[PDB]
Amino acid sequence: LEGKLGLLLGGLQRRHGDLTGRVGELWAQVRDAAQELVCFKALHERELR
Amino acid sequence: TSIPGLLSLFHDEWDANMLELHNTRTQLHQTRQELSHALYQHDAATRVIARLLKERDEARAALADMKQQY
Amino acid sequence: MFCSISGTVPEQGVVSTKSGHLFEKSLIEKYVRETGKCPVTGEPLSTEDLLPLKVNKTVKPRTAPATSIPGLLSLFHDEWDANMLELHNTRTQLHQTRQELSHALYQHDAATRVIARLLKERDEARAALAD
Amino acid sequence: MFCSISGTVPEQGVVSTKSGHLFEKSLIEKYVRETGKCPVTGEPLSTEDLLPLATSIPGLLSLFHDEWDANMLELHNTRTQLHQTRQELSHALYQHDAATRVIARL
Amino acid sequence: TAPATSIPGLLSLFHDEWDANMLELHNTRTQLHQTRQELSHALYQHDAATRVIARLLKERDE
Amino acid sequence: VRYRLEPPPQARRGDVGAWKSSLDNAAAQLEHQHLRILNQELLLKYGDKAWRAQVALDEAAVRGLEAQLAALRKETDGLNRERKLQQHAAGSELSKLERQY
Repeated sequence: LEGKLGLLLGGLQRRHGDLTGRVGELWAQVRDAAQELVCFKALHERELR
Repeated sequence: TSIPGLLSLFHDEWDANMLELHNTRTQLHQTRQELSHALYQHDAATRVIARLLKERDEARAALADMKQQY
Repeated sequence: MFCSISGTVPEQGVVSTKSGHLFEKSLIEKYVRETGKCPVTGEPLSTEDLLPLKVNKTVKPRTAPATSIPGLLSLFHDEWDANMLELHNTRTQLHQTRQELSHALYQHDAATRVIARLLKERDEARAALAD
Repeated sequence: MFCSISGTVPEQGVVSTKSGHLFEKSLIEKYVRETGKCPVTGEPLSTEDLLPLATSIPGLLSLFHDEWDANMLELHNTRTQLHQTRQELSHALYQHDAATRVIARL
Repeated sequence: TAPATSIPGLLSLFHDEWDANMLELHNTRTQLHQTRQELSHALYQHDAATRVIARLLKERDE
Repeated sequence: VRYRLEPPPQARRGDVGAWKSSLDNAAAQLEHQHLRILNQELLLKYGDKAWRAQVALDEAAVRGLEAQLAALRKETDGLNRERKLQQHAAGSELSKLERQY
């Protein structure tokens, strides 16, 4: 039964693990983009005044 | 107790481990904001002194032409 | 979808009304009484302000080996292993990142001193050329 | 978590403070401008009322607690069926006497 | 109160009473179907007694 | 080692309380595998669309996250562009002030 579990849905499980890896790795640049915003805002204010 | 207590205390200890982990993430966010200040600011300060030394050598060339004249 | 503090989909989903941040029920109750504030920012918050966002999460899909009392507890095991295996590494990453920040701050201070000095250099250079 | 109208998980969840139902911002926007009320509760619902907001241990322990309760309840009805199958059997062992002594009466 | 063996011993005790309850499942099920069997033969024995009594009275009057 | 589900060894064979321990482990693993096969049959009977839904939700989180990224990229880029424009509006006036110096 676990073998057929693999055969049938473990493809969907590969796909789900792939999607969670993709979402996590992309978050790892989403919040880095967040810090990009913080620094560019600081320098917006800096060059601004 | 046995299973409801085991799972309750497990829920609690995961809660506590995660409060510690968010302490980590929160201090880390403060620190990465501090970084986005600091490293960029030192780049900017290299830029500042570059501008100011070009200004220096420009005034030096000004006085140098000045005393070349006289 | 995840409680900001938690990071995985809440099973007792709750947003606070005052905030805009969706929270773990037990965890954020503990946290509101643990500092008195909104842990997303530090905003002052109270425990009832929590809003029970409940649309019946029951989607968490049994995986293939996880479908088992022996399996579920073995993955319970390596799960807690990994939860602390992340937290301690974040402790040391804080330490080295913090150290790096301190070094950067000292470098920045040095840069400010040099800019202050070089500015006196240039200002006196120009005032001299004015003669 | 799902959208309290569609049964599909919201891409951008909004939450009305009144009823706490999870809605899809475009979907709740539409149902409010058409109706001005809440689609599940029927109270008045406005456009600003909505705030824009398995392997892990909380869900994992929910699963543990689930299997614990389901097992103990199945064995609770099993406890009841056992006590049933021996109340009937105990009256049967009660009534296994007249076999003997009626067959002594015949 | 909980073991300071915290995840090692917490997990070992988790498993110990998890399987104690899973064992309480088996023995209870076991005596359950044991008694189901004894009841099936008891119902058969009732029916057999009825056959014997009918045969006996058939002999009795004839 | 207990999982391999073994009865009392040589120095444990004769004593029956050891066979009580064996009752514990053997019965426990028996119903282990029973409710195991129950859960597996329950999903392969039922679970398919549940996994359908949760993988759909993982893709939803995926795309929402990249949407957040594109947004943050956009707003930050706009701010950067504004900063560049401000820099241009100043450097020209500074340069001319210095040349007239």
